[PDB]
Amino acid sequence: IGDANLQYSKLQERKPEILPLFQEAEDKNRLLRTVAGGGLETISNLKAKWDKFELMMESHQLMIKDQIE
Amino acid sequence: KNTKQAYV
Amino acid sequence: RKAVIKNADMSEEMQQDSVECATQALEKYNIEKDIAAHIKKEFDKKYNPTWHCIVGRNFGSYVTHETKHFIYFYLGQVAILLFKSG
Amino acid sequence: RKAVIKNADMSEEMQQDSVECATQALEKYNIEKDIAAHIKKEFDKKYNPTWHCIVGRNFGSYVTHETKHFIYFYLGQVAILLFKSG
Amino acid sequence: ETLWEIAKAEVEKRGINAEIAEKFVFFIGSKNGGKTTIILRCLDRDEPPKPTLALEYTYGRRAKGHNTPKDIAHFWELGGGTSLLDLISIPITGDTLRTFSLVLVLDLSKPNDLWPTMENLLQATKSHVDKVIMKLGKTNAKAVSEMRQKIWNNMPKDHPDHELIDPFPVPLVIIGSKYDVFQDFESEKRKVICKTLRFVAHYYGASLMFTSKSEALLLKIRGVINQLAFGIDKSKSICVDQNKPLFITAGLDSFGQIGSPMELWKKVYEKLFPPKDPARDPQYAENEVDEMRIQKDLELEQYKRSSSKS
Repeated sequence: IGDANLQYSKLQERKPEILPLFQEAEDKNRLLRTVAGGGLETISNLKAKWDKFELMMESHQLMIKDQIE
Repeated sequence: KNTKQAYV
Repeated sequence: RKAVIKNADMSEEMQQDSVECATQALEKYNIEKDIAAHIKKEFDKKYNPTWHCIVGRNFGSYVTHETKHFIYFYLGQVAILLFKSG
Repeated sequence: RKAVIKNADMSEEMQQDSVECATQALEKYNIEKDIAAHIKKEFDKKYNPTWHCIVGRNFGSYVTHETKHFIYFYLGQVAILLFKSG
Repeated sequence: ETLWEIAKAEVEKRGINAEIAEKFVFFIGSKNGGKTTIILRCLDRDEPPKPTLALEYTYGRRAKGHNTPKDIAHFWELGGGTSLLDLISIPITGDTLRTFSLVLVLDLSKPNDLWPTMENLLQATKSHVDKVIMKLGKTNAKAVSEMRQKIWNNMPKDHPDHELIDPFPVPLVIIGSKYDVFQDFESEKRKVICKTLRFVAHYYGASLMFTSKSEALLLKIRGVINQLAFGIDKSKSICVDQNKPLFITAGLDSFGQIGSPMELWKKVYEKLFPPKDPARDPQYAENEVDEMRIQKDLELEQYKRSSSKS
């Protein structure tokens, strides 16, 4: 896997553009919550999953930058 | 160890 | 009072014990620190240390827990956070 | 957000960091979940894991901490519990 | 031409088993037996229980997780020996027997007064469901054969099917109520009561469960008979030995084990407990009673003349 360091850098460069989707979803959520009567079960579940994935993803990258070498 | 982060 | 579970990463048996233990603690004690202490001690005995418990009407927490040892639930208006760590 | 330390088993340098860190968290974040998260993360980075933080206006707790890594203090009317365990 | 035949064929072919055709359940019990509390909690409601029942209707809704199909369950209940056939016969029709099941709840408060109560209620309901299978003149009785052959071969899973000790062609699950009082009976009575509950379970082929907080089987098994609303059978072990909790998986409750027919019934029956003015005439009024008499008759006679076929 002596090529995978390239994918590592790409992910670091990509996430600054993808990650704001979470806040954008919340900013719009402000309205959906009211008009949908709180019927946001799908949004809540996805947010919880993201929390997990985001924390794990950062953890891996913090290790990889040193272990990959 | 297999631990997880969470909040309430 | 009425038990409402919001979050759990925990076996069904431990979840039920969490509610039962908190229910007894809430019936027996008035002071939050003593309610929490009752709940924690019961888990350390049956499911081994190290458990932690916070009981209250107004708080947020950010904690790290052992897999399969986390629950967050209410008894009426009182929130209980019960988990293992260490 | 005046700081008053009630109890600690912690070095003076970590005590000061806890107050300043919690103070920054409280200035920046409105919701306890986010305040606690800020505080916890800063300690994991600087003082190694595993830290836990509880922030709130109404709670009791019974917890187990590592020696020399415990503080309990207020910022105004909000209590912050900050300790290492695991 | 063929366009409508195809359109018809598909809407007819499909549509029986969004969600599949829902079932409904009737709750046999006594008056103020605590059954309402259990039902309202099972439906995840916060409503205070009503003591009385006059063919009450309620429903609930569940989801699945990939979507909300709106899984609706209908419920009927009646307690005590009140207007039994007049009300029980109304929501139960042979055409929908396939989707109809029974649950029996036992108030542990007065086992003595309960046994003649539940017996009469069970007889009334059993008789009705037994008849409707062909009372309607259901010439296409294949469904009738399927219903009886399935039900009467589900309990004797391993035990030889020697006889149908009491032909009961509808599912049943039996649960108690307010067991908090059960511990306060004499030990001898608790044993005979337990035998009685287990006995009835055998005749009807109905599983038995305790009532508590950690005992999640109560909600589940109700869901099971209620069209798997809260899971599947989840067969557990019988508790004939402990006799502290009560639980029976239908099919393992052989008389030789739970009692250890008539003879076993006689034993527990006799041992536990054998001793099992609107007229307003002395009153006078002239204008009040005359006008009420006249109005009473005129309205009732008009309603009779309406000649409703109901």
